[PDB]
Amino acid sequence: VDYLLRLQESISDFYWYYSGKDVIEEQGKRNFSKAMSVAKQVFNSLTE
Amino acid sequence: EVQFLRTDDEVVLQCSATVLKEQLKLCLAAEGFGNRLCFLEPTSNAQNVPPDLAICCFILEQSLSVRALQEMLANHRTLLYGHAILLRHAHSRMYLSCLTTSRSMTDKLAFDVGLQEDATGEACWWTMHPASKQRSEGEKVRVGDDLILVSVSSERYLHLSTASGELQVDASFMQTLWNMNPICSGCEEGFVTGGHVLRLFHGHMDECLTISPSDSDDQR
Amino acid sequence: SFMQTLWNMNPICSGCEEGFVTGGHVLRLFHGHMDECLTISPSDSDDQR
Amino acid sequence: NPCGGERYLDFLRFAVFVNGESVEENANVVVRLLIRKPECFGPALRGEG
Amino acid sequence: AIMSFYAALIDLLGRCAPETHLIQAGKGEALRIRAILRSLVPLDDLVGI
Amino acid sequence: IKYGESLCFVQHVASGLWLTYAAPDPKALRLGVLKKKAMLHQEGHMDDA
Repeated sequence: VDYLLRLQESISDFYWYYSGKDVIEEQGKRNFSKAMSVAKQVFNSLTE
Repeated sequence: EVQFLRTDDEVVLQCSATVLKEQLKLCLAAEGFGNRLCFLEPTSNAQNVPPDLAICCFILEQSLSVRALQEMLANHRTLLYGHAILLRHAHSRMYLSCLTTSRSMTDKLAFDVGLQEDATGEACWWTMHPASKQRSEGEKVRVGDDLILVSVSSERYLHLSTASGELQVDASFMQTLWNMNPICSGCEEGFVTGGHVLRLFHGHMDECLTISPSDSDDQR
Repeated sequence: SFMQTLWNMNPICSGCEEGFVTGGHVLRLFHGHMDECLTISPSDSDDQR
Repeated sequence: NPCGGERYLDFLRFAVFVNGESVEENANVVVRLLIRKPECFGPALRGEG
Repeated sequence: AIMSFYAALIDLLGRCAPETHLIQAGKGEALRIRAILRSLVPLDDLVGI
Repeated sequence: IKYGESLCFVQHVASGLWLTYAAPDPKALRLGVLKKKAMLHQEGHMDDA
């Protein structure tokens, strides 16, 4: 749960970084995708 | 459950100093109109001399994360350590800010702490940080917790300075532990709460308790 | 010896619920969860331990 | 220890400035660390004394 | 040694100072860093040295 | 009371004082000392558990 909280805070920071921008570029999309894959795995672990 | 601080609540910023081998509690205060500079109102002798608490009350107007604040500047939440808060003076409706002036003689790297009319810029934003390892960044700020306040614009701590003869409050690079004691959180509609200004009417007879008019023979 | 004496077998402990502290136990007193324990000074210190 | 302080300040200068321009990413971090440890400024730039 | 330490410190802070193009673009972080450096080092002291 | 989980404040029965840590004396952190003398105080601190 603590790791999930750290990850959520990092993802919120990323969203705030990109909120003003109109389109998220390729590298930002790639980093979002990596973080989301990790978060998916963490959610699956908690569910299990 | 352990009480948490939330935005729109009312708090007093409280510190403690050892004077003549005695712990003395003080609250951050400021008049606002006529004097923007903050000072310290003692509250340890409340049994014998009531403190002037009307001007020590602040409202937690907002609490964002650092990046959210950056975006906002570029363009009832629960407070968390590492967030930046905005504190509005209840009486004057000004905001606690780190001023760009300095009247201190002891510290050459300190700034004055006072009230600012508007909430524009980063001078009025302060970041909360845990005082001990018992709490960490991202944890909820809990009533009665000692926390450290850092200016967003100057990267300076909210500091209690005893270097001179008297106790004063400034923004320096030395840290001080403050308590955000809650005054009020939320009042049921139509009910009286302490610290309120009101009139005391004789029953419903359109007669109020008062003192004599200014320039009277009874000395008011 | 061949003379008799009366003894009492006073119980100290019978059975402890798992994970609970009981008297007469040796333990460490940690400051919250900060990896800091209550202790005395090291052997051969000036404060006489 | 001014002599050692000078060596450490010198390593930091190379990190902060590259090719005649300041590396903002390192410069901001260095400034924040230095202000968080005011003793790094020497006894002269102390606030009180 | 003392003079060299303070010279190195002032050099490091000057090199940490932001660039003019960032200042012209009015970046909040650049302005804040420059304000912090200006607060650390007075102008009269620089002129005196 | 449970091991690890329960957080307990220590109180001197006769006097009612609370087991806490003395205000960290200066120059000791400067040397590098990271041990805090424990004291019995009338109020203590919130992290005394």
